[PDB]
Amino acid sequence: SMLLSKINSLAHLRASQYQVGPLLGSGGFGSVYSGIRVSDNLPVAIKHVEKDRISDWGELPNGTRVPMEVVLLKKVSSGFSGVIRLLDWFERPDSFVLILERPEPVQDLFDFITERGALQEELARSFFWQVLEAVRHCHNCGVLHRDIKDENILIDLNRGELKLIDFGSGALLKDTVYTDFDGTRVYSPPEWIRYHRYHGRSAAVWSLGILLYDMVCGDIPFEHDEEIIGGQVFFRQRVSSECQHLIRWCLALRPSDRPTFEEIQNHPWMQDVLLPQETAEIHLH
Repeated sequence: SMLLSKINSLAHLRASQYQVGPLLGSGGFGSVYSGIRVSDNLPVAIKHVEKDRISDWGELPNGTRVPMEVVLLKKVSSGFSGVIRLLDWFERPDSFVLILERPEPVQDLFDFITERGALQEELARSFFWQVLEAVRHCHNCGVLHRDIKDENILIDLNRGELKLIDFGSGALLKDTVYTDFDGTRVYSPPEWIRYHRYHGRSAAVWSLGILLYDMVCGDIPFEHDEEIIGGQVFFRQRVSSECQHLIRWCLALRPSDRPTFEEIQNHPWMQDVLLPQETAEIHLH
């Protein structure tokens, strides 16, 4: 179908280009469709955002009123990185339309883990390193993602490159305390469960601990609030002592006890990371 200005642009005798196909393959209910930029046949993802469901608005360099999601995407879509770039957007009477990159072939990290189970530590190290670099990029651009998880990471299977998606829960980065959070219970950091307060960078490091465990174990470590605040990590799979050490450090109960990004990337487990193309050749081809 032709992407037109409005859903009802053809409703009357009175009358880049994008072609739109079906919903992108999903067991969920996201409003993301397969697309093509007609000029150059570039694959895109076409995401719709319903105005009456936007809880967080902001302003562009323009000084123009858009979903916070558009503000954040524009900030991180500068240059090249492990973030899915916003290529274009426009406003409709009752929604916004976002045109995003679409690598081909692609699989999200959740489906990858379903299919392949617990990842080898060399693969987990390449993947985790790439997510750390992508999150640092977001922070340097003044953006806090607030929902880092396997479901929000795309794998570009040919290049071995990871890409963050879905800034729908994110915020402008600040160094002061946050009192709002939109994530699910099994991904809450302990300081949110106990106090409804967190700092952005230290809550991100929590989410990264959950993700590293997820990669090397094949599922997240906690189901219940009492597990999140209890301070015990059980390993169900074989994991190296140095990988266990880094996970337990990221999942410190007290935010101040969590490593900085420098301390994570200088950790013994994080030495000798593969290049993305190496990763694809050994693990994904």
